[PDB]
Amino acid sequence: TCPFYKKIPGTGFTVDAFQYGVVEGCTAYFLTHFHSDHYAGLSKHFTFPVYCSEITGNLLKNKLHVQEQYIHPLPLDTECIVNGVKVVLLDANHCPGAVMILFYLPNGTVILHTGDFRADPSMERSLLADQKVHMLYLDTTYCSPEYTFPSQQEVIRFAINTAFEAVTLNPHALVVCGTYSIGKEKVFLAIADVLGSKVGMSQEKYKTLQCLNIPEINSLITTDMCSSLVHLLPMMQINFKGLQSHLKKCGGKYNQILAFRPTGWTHSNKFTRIADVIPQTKGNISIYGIPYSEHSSYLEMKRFVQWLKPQKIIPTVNVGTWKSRSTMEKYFREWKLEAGY
Ligand code: NI
Repeated sequence: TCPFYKKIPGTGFTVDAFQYGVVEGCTAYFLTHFHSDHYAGLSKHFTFPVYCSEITGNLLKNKLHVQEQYIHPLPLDTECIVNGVKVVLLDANHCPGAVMILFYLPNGTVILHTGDFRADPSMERSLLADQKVHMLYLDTTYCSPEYTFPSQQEVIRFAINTAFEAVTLNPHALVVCGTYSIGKEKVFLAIADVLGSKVGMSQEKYKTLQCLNIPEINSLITTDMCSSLVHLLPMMQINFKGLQSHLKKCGGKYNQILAFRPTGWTHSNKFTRIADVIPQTKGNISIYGIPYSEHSSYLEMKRFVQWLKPQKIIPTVNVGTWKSRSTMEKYFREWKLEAGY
């Protein structure tokens, strides 16, 4: 049965609610982004209207085989009417195709559902600037001050400089980058660009990437592994055993591997600056964990909410324990007292 925080009151609408069977009273199912925790339950047999971005729609059709007659893609930054209610989709600064959704309810209530997001000051100049929000359904993934990490731009700078140094010292080193979902494509794209290489990957992953509307993508990726010195592998293979095994398969073209695991936050963020990060090494294999986040840091989240000044906040993440729920509610009250709304 569908939890309350996935239902939009005053509407026929749910958000990211595909794993509950037919939801009583739902006339339109919204999907914020193509990550499995949110799409869980969709397939070619789904026969209700799904509302989403163009990019999400391309993934639904090609990877999950959802039939075309039920996919309803909407443009970003454009007022749309859905079953008699005005909606707007806004870029979430998450993975490709990820949206926040603004619902303008018949009674005058305005609701913002952030999906998954990485808050940014550029959001303060979207269509949000114009009007008041009564209810905010908030991605609270890192809602505690211990959660700090660098900008995406500092993390990419580190990765480009690390990769370019290693391969310039040893032309026979291979770079490997781990993946398990869409998102974080800048990591492997920026490294391949500095090295003058295409990124090499499986057919299944190439297919995924071709649904993302990335400009000049045919210029940046390939399935011909032999021609590439940046390879993508499943995240579970990014360990000394799985990397050794991979180096076997490269037919003595390479004698060293430098590998990257983009994670979210890890506790080494509490102690170590990005500049100072070092790898784990075994023989001719080194692995760097890099804190490339597609969710808000604590301070980013706080700034966004104190700018928005919502009347009520409903968390969508960390809601399963009373200790988490208490922690979040205490921070929301602090932010409101400090900013005076
Ligand atoms: Ni996500």
